[PDB]
Amino acid sequence: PVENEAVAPEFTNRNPRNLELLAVARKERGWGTVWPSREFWHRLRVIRTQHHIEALVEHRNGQVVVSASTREWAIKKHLYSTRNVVACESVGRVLAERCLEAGINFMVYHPTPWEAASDSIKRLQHAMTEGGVVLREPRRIYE
Amino acid sequence: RRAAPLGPMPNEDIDVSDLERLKKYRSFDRYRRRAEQEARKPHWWRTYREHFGEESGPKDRVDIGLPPPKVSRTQQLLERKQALRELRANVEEERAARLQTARIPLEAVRAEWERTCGPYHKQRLAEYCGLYRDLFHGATFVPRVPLHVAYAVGEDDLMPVYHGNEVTPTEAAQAPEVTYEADEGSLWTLLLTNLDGHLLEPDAEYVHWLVTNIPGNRVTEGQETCPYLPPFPARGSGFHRFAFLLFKQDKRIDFSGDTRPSPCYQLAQRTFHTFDFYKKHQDAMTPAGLAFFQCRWDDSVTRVFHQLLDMREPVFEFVRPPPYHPKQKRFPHRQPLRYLDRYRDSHEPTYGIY
Amino acid sequence: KFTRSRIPDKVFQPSPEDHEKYGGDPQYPHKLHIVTRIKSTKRRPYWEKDIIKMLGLEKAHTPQVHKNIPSVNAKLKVVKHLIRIKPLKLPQGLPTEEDMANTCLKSNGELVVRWLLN
Amino acid sequence: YRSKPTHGIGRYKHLVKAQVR
Amino acid sequence: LASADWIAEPVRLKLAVKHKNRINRSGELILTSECSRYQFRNLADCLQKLRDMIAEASQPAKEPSREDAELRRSRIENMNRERLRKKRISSA
Amino acid sequence: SKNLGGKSPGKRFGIKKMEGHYVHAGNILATQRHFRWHPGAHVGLGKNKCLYALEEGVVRYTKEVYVPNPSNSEAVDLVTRLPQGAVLYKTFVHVVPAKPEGTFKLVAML
Amino acid sequence: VTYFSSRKGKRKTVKAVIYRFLRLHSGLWLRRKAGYKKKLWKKTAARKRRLREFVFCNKTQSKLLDKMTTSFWKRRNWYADDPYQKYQDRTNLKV
Amino acid sequence: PFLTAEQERGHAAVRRAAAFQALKAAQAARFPAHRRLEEQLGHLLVTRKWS
RNA sequence: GGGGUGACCUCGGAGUACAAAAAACCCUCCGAGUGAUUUUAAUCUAGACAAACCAGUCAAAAUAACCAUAACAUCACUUA
RNA sequence: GAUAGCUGGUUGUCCGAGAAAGAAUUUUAGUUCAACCUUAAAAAUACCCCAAAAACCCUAAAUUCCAAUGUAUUUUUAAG
Ligand SMILES: Nc1nc2c(ncn2[C@@H]2O[C@H](COP(=O)(O)O)[C@@H](O)[C@H]2O)c(=O)[nH]1
Ligand SMILES: [Mg+2]
Ligand SMILES: [Mg+2]
Ligand SMILES: [Mg+2]
Ligand SMILES: [Mg+2]
Ligand SMILES: [Mg+2]
Ligand SMILES: [Mg+2]
Ligand SMILES: [Mg+2]
Ligand SMILES: [Mg+2]
Ligand SMILES: [Mg+2]
Ligand SMILES: [Mg+2]
Ligand SMILES: [Mg+2]
Ligand SMILES: [Mg+2]
Repeated sequence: PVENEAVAPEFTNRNPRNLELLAVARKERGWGTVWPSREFWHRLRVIRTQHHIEALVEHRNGQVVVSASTREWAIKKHLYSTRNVVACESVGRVLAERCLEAGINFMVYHPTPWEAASDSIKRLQHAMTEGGVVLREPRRIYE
Repeated sequence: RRAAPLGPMPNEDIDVSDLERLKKYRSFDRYRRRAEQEARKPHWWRTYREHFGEESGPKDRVDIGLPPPKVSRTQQLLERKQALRELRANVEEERAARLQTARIPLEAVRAEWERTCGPYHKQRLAEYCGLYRDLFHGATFVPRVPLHVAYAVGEDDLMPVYHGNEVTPTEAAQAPEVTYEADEGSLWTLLLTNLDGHLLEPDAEYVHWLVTNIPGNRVTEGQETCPYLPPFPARGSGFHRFAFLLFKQDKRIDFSGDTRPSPCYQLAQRTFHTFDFYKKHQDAMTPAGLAFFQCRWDDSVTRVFHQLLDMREPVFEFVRPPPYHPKQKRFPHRQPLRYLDRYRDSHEPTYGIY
Repeated sequence: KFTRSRIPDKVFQPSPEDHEKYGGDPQYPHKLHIVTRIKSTKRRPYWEKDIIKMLGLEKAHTPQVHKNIPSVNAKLKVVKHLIRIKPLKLPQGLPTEEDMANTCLKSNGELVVRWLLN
Repeated sequence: YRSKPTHGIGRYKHLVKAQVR
Repeated sequence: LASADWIAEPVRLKLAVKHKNRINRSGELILTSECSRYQFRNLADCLQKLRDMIAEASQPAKEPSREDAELRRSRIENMNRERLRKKRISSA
Repeated sequence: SKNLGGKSPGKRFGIKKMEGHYVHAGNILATQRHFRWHPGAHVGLGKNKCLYALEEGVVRYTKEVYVPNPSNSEAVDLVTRLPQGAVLYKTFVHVVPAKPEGTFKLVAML
Repeated sequence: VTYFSSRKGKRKTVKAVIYRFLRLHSGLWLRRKAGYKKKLWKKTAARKRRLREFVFCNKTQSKLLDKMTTSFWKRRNWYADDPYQKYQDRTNLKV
Repeated sequence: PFLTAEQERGHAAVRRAAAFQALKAAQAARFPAHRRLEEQLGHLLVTRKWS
C-alpha cells in the first residue's frame, strides 16, 4: 500500500512533559503525616533569608524548573532592598514571566499558617496570579 | 542481636550531656531548612531517591559547546558594587520602597537575564523536558548564544517560541523567523526536529526544516537542505516536542547523503537521527542555540495529513490497563452479591441450550 | 526457648595448620564433597530432618556426591554434626562414557575409573 | 529493627528533657 | 455526507462542522457501535446516534452549552499564551 | 480475686507486607496502634492508623527525615526544643509503581 | 431433619433455611448480614452499608444447607422479571 | 568452597526447570488405562471344554 | 488444684509474651457498661487485615451541597 | 426394642497411608467448626532461604519476607 500509511499502533511518547500537561500523570499522593504534602507536579518554594529572596519551582523529583533570585544581577541592579515587599513582588512578577515563557501554567504553593498572613507573600501570590500563572493544579483524571 | 553501624550516625555528633548550654533553633522554618538540606546528602541507608529514581545520582555529562565568555571578575564586581552604591544613594528609591509603590523594568530584566544567566536556565529546562537525553543520550550543551523564533499569525500578530512554550500548528503552519546576534564571518545551521510523532520507529525523530550554511544572521541567504514542513502530531497522543537546534561551524560543510528533495513529503525520507548527524559533523558543528516548544493536535493537522502528506489521519487514545481481580474462587466467603459481576464477560443473559 | 543455632563465621576460618593436619590443599579447594550420614534423624528437629531428606541422605552409611558451593555448604553447616564429609579425589580423572560401568569408589575418598581389569 | 545496623535512628528522647545550692 | 440528499443544506453544513472529527477524508461519515453483542442492537444504537445528530443539527435553538471542568485548563492556557501573543511586531 | 479483665485477644497489630512483595491498589501494607511506621509515596493513611497502598508495584521501607505539620502544636514544640543539630528520622513505607500509567493504541485511521 | 417421613416416607426439609436463604443454581447460597436492623443509630455509616449488603457462604455451610434442603429447592428457576436470573450461572471459573 | 555466591548465580537452572517440567508431565499423564477387547473376551475361556 | 463457702463469668491497656503474629492460669496492676461540644460526619464500589462460623476493620476512583484547597466528627491513656 | 453425653461387648487374611487439642457451648465425661490426616482429580510452584528490610528510653536466644542453590513438594477441587 502507501509507504507512509504504516502506523505501528503501539506508539510511545518519550516526552516526560506529555502526561504532566495532559493531567493524566501519576500524582504523588501519600504521606499526609509530614509537611508539606508532596502530591503535585510542580512546587513553588519561597526562601526568604536576611539578605536575598528566592522563588523556585521544583519538580517532585527535586530538580528546579524555573527560579528567580534576588542574587541575580538583572534584579540586583534594578531593585533596592532585596528583602522588602517590593522585592518580593518584583521576584513574583519575574517568576510569573519566566513561567509563562517556559510553558508551565499550574503549580502548588503550601505556605505556613504564619507566612500565609505576611504582607510580602500575599502580594507575591497576587502578582503571580495576575501574571497569568494560576495556582491549584488540576485534579488528576482517574486519580 | 546487635550489629555495627555502617558509617556515621546522623545525630551522634551532638552531645547528650548539658543540653541547656547547647544552642537550639526555635523556628519551624529553620528546622525545615535544616531537614531539607540534610535530606539531600548521600546517606548510606536505603533512601527515597534511590528507590524512586534519583537518575543514577551523579552523571558524567559530556559538555559539547562554546567556552564561557572570559570576563574580569575584579572589574565586574567593582562595577556591580558601584552600581549598587549609586542605586542606594537615591532617596526617591527609598521613599518608593517605604510606600510600597515601585515598579521594575521587566524588559531590561529579561534582556539582562538572557545575556548573563539565560543559558544555564535554558539548559536545565531542556534537561527537565528531556532534550539532550533524546538528541545525544550522553551529553548536554549550554546555549551560549540566544535564539528568538517567531511565527506570524497575520499582519500584526507575532507569536514567540520560548523554551517549552505551547504553539499550535495553526500558528506553526508557516515558516518561522529566527533572530540571533552574530558577526558576518561565521556560518550557522538551523535544524527543526520533531522528537515525538514518528509512527514506526520510536527511537527516531522527524525533520521539519533543515537549512545549512547561514551567513551570519541572514537565515534566508543560506541554502535550505529541507523545506519547512508544518507540524503534524497525532490526535490521540498529543503534546509533542519540536526543537530548534542552532550549530556554529567553521568550514563550508557540503553533504549529499543528507540532502532532501524539494517536495520531501515522504516520512521514510524524513527520518533523522541527531546523534548520527552530530557524529558525522562533529569536527565543524558545535551546538550553541536551542529553542524547544510543545505542540498538540488541532484542526489544522488534518489538512497537513490529507493534502500535503497524502495520508489518513490516525487517531490514538490513552487507554488504561484493566483493573486487577483475584482468581475467582468456588465459594466466595463474605463477598457481596456483585462478586459475580467482576468476572462477567458481557452483560447479556447467555442461554446455552434453551 | 530451644531454636536454631546461628553458627558464627569465625569457626569456619581454617587455620594454617589445619591444612597439613587434614591433608588438604591450601591453595586450590576441593571440588566435590562425599557426604555420608552417620547418626540418626530421631531426636532431631524437624528442620534438620528436612535438610537431611533434601540432601539425599536417607539411607545411612551410603556415600553421596554434592557440590562445593556456599548454597549446599549452608545446609552442610546446619547438619554438620550428623554426617562425615570427605573430598572426592580423582587419581584417574573424570570417567568417560566408556568406563562408566567399571568405576569404583574406594573408602579413602578416591574414585578409580578402571576397576577389576579382567 | 533491633538486629539492623540502622537501629535507633528515630531515637530523640535523649535530645530533649521534658518530664540551687 | 456531501451526497446525503435526505437532509437540508444547513443541516449538512452543521453536521460537517460539528462531527468533522469522525469524518474520513473521502467525505464518508462513519458511525460505529460495539456496546451490545447483537448486531441488531448495534444498528439500533447507530441509528439513534444519527437521529440525535440530525436533531441537534436541525434545532436552531441550540445554545451550544459546553462543560467547564474539562475546559478551564484550555481557557487558562489560551489566555496565558495570548499574554505572549500580544507582542505586536511587523513580519513577513 | 482482685485482678479482673486481664484477658483480651490479640489485635494482630503488625506489618502485613514485607519489602519486595508485589501488592495491588488497596492492600493494607501494615497495621499499627501507635505511629510506628509512617506512610510515604502512594501510601494512604486510614482513620485507624492503617497503611494501604494506592498504586500497584513493589513495597519498600526507608529511613527518612521527619518534618511535622505546623498545626500539630506538640510536634512544633518538640521541634523548637530540639538542639541545633537534631533532625527527626522515621521509617516510611513506600510503593514503587511498576505498571506504567497508560498506553496509546490506534483507534481508527481516519 | 427428618430423613424418612412417616406419611410418604420421603425426606423433609427445614423451613428456616428456605425463609432466610436463597439457593442459586450455581451452588452458592445467598443470605443477609446478621444484625442489619438492630440499633442503627449506634453504628457507623460503613457498618450500616456492610450490614445492608448481601453476602455468600462457604463450602461447609453450603453443604449443610444442601443437606437440610430437599431436591425441590435445587431445581432451575426461570421467574418473570427475576433480578437474580443474571446471577443464576457462573462465568470464568478456572478451577 | 569452590565457587562463590556471586559466581554460583543461576549456574544450574535449566536442569531444575527440566526436572520440574518432567514432574509436571508425569503428574499430568495420570488417567485410567485403556480397556481392550481382550480383557472382556478372555473371561469366556473359563468354560473351554474338550469336545 | 474434690466438692461446699468465698471470687469470677462481657470488652479494652501494660507485664507475663525482651525483636512478624498469636499464646493460658482463681497470675500482678489499670479501667468500660459513657459524658461534653459542634464541623450532624451520605450513596455506590476497586482492592486488602483479621477470623472456625457469626461477627469486626479499612478503603482508591464515581456521585449532590459546602472552600470552588476539608469533611477521618473532636476531646476524656481513645483503646473498651 | 422407653430413655440414656454413662459402663461393657462388637466375630477372616494381607497391604498402603495414618492424627495428641485453636474457637463456641447449663461446656470442659460431649458435641459443631478450624488446623492436621485419608480417598480420587486438577494445576504450579513448594520447603533451606545470603543480601536488603520490620520503633520509638537499655534490651539475649532467635524470629517474619525473600534470591540462588539441594530436593519434590505445595495449593485448590469432590467426598469425608
Ligand atoms: N489425640 C491423639 N491420640 C492418639 C494419637 N495417637 C495415638 N493416640 C492414642 O494414644 C493411645 C495409644 O498410645 P501409644 O500406643 O500411641 O503410646 C490410644 O488411646 C490412642 O487413641 C494421636 O495422634 N492423637
Ligand atoms: Mg488470653
Ligand atoms: Mg493482654
Ligand atoms: Mg488438691
Ligand atoms: Mg457463691
Ligand atoms: Mg491472614
Ligand atoms: Mg474519593
Ligand atoms: Mg438402648
Ligand atoms: Mg457432658
Ligand atoms: Mg503401614
Ligand atoms: Mg472436620
Ligand atoms: Mg536474611
Ligand atoms: Mg521463595
